[PDB]
Amino acid sequence: NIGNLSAEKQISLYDGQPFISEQDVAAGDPNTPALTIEGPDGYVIAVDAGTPIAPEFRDSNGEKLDPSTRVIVQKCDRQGNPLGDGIIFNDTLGRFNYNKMRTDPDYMRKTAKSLMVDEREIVKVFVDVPDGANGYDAERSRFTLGDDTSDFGKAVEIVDHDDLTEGETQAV
Amino acid sequence: NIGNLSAEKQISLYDGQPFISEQDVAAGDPNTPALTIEGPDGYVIAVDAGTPIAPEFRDSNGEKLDPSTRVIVQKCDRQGNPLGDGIIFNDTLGRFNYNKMRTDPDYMRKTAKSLMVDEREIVKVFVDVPDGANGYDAERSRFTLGDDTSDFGKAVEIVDHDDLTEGETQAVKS
Amino acid sequence: NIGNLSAEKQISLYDGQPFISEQDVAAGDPNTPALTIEGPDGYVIAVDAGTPIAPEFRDSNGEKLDPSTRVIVQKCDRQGNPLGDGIIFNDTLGRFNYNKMRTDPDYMRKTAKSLMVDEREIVKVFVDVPDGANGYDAERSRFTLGDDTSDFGKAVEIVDHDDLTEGETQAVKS
Amino acid sequence: QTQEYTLSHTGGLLGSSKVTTASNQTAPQRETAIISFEVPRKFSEIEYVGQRDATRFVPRTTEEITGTANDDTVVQLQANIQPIAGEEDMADQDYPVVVAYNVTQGAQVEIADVNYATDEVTLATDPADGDTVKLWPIMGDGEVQFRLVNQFGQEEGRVYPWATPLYRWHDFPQLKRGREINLHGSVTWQENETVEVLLDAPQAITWEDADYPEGQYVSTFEQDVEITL
Amino acid sequence: QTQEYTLSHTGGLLGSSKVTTASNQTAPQRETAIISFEVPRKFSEIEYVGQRDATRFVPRTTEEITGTANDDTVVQLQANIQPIAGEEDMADQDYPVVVAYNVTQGAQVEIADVNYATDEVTLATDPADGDTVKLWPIMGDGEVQFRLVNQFGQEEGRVYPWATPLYRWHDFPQLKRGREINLHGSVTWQENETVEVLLDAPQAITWEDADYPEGQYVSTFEQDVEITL
Amino acid sequence: QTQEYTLSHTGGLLGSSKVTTASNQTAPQRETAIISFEVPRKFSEIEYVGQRDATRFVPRTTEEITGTANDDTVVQLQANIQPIAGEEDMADQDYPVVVAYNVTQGAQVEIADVNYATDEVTLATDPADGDTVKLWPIMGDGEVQFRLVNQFGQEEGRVYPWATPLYRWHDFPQLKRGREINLHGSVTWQENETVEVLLDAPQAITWEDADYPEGQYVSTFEQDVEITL
Repeated sequence: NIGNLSAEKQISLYDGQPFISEQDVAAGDPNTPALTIEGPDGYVIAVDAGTPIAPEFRDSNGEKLDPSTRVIVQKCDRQGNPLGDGIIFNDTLGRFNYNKMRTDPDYMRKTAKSLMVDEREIVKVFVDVPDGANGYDAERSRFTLGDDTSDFGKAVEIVDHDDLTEGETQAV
Repeated sequence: NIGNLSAEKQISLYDGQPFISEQDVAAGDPNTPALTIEGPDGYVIAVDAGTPIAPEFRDSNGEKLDPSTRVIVQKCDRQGNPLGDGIIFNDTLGRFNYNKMRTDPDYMRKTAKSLMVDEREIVKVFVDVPDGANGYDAERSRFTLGDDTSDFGKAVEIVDHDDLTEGETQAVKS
Repeated sequence: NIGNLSAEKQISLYDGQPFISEQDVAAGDPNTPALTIEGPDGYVIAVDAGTPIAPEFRDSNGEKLDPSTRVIVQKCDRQGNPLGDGIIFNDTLGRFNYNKMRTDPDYMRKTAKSLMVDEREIVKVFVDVPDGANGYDAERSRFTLGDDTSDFGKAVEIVDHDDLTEGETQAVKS
Repeated sequence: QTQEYTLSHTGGLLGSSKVTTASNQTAPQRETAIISFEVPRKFSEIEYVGQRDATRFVPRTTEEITGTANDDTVVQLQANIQPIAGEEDMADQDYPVVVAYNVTQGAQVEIADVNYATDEVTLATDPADGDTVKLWPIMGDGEVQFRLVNQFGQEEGRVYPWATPLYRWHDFPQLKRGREINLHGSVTWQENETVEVLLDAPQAITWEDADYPEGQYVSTFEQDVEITL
Repeated sequence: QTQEYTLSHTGGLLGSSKVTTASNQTAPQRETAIISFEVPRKFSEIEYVGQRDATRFVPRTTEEITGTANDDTVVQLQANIQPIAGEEDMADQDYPVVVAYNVTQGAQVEIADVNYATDEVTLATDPADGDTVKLWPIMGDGEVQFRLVNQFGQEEGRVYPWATPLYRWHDFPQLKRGREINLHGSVTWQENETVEVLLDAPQAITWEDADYPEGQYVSTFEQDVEITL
Repeated sequence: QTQEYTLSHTGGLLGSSKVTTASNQTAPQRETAIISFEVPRKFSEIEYVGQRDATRFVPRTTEEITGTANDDTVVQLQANIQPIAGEEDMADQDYPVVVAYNVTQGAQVEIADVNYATDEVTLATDPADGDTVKLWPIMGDGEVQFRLVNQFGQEEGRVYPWATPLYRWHDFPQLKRGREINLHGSVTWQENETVEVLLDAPQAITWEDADYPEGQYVSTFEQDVEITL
């Protein structure tokens, strides 16, 4: 036997998924996103006021880039268009202490506010490398947005669009 | 002068005690108990829902046995008889991280439920070594059940049977 | 623009300040104060029941002195006169675990009671080195009294005497 | 009459007959099965509850590396390596990420240094020409799921449809309250309604080799349950 | 329409034109300015709130040390050194308290041991006669304050009159909730009402050298804010 | 008129005359006494309260190890070793679990590695033939209790009948609020109603050797009290 489950499901995103995308990045090029999350069809995903990130962003030589580096998560509507009203997690790079912050409640770093993503909406991870630094690679890097395995950390909440009578309201 | 005390007393058990007993064990013989706790006369003991254990079970050569090893604490009535109705701490071996788990609140492995032990009731520590491994020794090993010195951990609660009027009730419980 | 502020201000004291004073000390001379806090004019200060201290008292060679060493904070009126009625923080030295105790809530050593210091009242830090030990130096040492940057710890509360009408009352308190 | 218990990759509550171990498919990646859990003779039922119940899984692979007169000391691996809980300092990893063993010299082979994300390693010792060595790095870059069987092979389906990765598995430090694992899912299975774990990855897996030094069992899976007697 | 954001010693929300960096006065100690924050073209206002808002500041100095045939391996520094979060064990300081770099050999210079409060250091390597080395110890024994400008230079005054020391700054471990910094102060400044940090200390400061190995920026200041868009 | 105070293994409030130190019995294990506390000339009373009051106790043993031309670097000990607060990494133990000192060369003897639960050690250096070395490992596998004396030797009894072990003593990290020790017991003793600690263990103990490097005192006991003046 199996136990029934709700439509809401708790997950944790990362690099090696299909619907997410990525690309390499060079120094001094903030407008080039290294990660492009993209809403699947017939799905909505939700993020409450605070959810962790694991912003691993290393060099080709597997070294975290300069602490002067900065990360900006950013919502985007359709049209592949950035948006300012609606933005999460403006931070540096040189502040995470990767090896612990993936684990510890205090080193953990959450969002600024909540978020919702319709069937087709983009989110981008812009990376301000100052200049003259080492280039970015993605295969030597990871990323997350939730801690669903643990018991103190939050996680991403996915729903299928069909399973709602408030779907029209959340579409508005 | 000395301050008066209750019959209830908070303690922590271990190997080098009189009433406890032990023995060496060989691989592939889970039915052999390496530790045999044994109710003293006129002394009930008690364990609440959660209390630490330090299952230090090393080799002759002073090495923790295989991580596939398992430990099963188990209640026993008299007659040297095991019992399924009443059992604590079914767990592996190569999990505890000895060096810190005797200390930290987090590693600290508590029991599954509570327990009571009349004036003569046995408890056993069965040790499932898979096979072909290194044998067990006790002198290079320890064991505990409580955290009585500290301030966050729990401890074993002993009472002298004479200092109660519910002793008949607990005897009926068994 | 700047945001207005109250007269009350939350601070943390230390060595390299003007009004504080210090001096070196030799072994077996507990009556020599290594630190002499000294009320500034028109500035009352205040310490509630519990506030941290960082009694960093090392050797010339940059080493914490003997653990048998002791520290006694002590209030003093004018006349350079010690006082028994009013005294804080009688404790040892080789106890604090410097490196973390400036940080953690748990090591963090709070006072015995509160305190108030008028426009000229002294506080002294007597240091009982037992004998025959290494002498004291200050440049290789520090000291503090508060945790004002953080969010769990307490801090010293300063007020300018002009901004009150109970100053006469606190002067009668002394 | 509900009591919590623990399972293993070996025997225990199953006698090594109501459980099996198995390798995986590599050349075509397939979400294959490596381990099952058949209910034995006795029990009325078993229950798993993610978000309440724990899990542990320590996977390692295997290879074979010769040696040379002008031996290299250096190796590369087609299996991405990461730490477990923190740094790659083999002294303090909470269990090593690599094990090595020379075959000619029936002895360990200690490590000097690791090329971390390069997925290469430097050793401490000097192997000999034609000398064989067996390694057991950990396994990453692979999924995992649970499922169920209706006494034949007709699957009910799956516990929780979404997978979980193994580099992540290593990353979360086991052995720490709160930082423990608690997946999602809630199930029950009675006699002969066996469970099977599944894994999809390129690389192999190893349960035993009979030459692995540390305790006869290269890998393990261990788990908590709530049983009705 | 209030959203939190982060600032830097470089560019970011200012394009490296509405911000400047600067050294300090040493021979006469002066509470000089090292860094500003001009509001750029766009914003309606900015807000800082100590006791709610965070801060980070990693300052280092610079010097120049030759070498010798019978090289010393040993140095003294006129800038008091302390740890950051705990021991002086360079492996686990959360960032080093010293950096070194040989100029002739365009390579690092690793450390063997530190004379802790003596403010002297032992090195791992052996420099050569007439060989130049650049060091970047951290900066201690110095104050810090904030202030404000009314579009000209007419100061409103200061955020919070009392200062803060830098050895203390290093001491409090950054990167830990609760143990974070939260100063005292509460302000607001609109377009061209620039802010300027101030520092009073004997020793110099260094933002850049173009030969510092680790990421082009010797020091940094970073900070949280609450912006109205 | 009640004020808290601290005691020591040496002098202090007793002048090294109202206190004594002592070794123990080894060949027959006996719950012997190692240290007393006689009330001195002055006090009205002393009070101890477990569950309110603290304790510290750092015990070490002694041995004697020669050397050899083809010296071993390796030793075994008949005294079980454990860490104190966490790992066995001598750099960060909060005080070492072993001390060593060569006698011929009046100098320390640093450690390379420890065979952890094997109760064997590897050293860093190479002793010489007929060269003597003194070690001071910590003491484990032993009990402890308190008791009391009625001015003669007629014991009132004991503070708290149940014992406490020393490996456990080392295990609990001293120097941490909450993680401190607070035993069970509540007593009072006036003039000449001396107290005596007791220990039952196979191995010896050491208070002094006059050749131990670190501060003349091989071991210690220290304790908090609440005194009536």
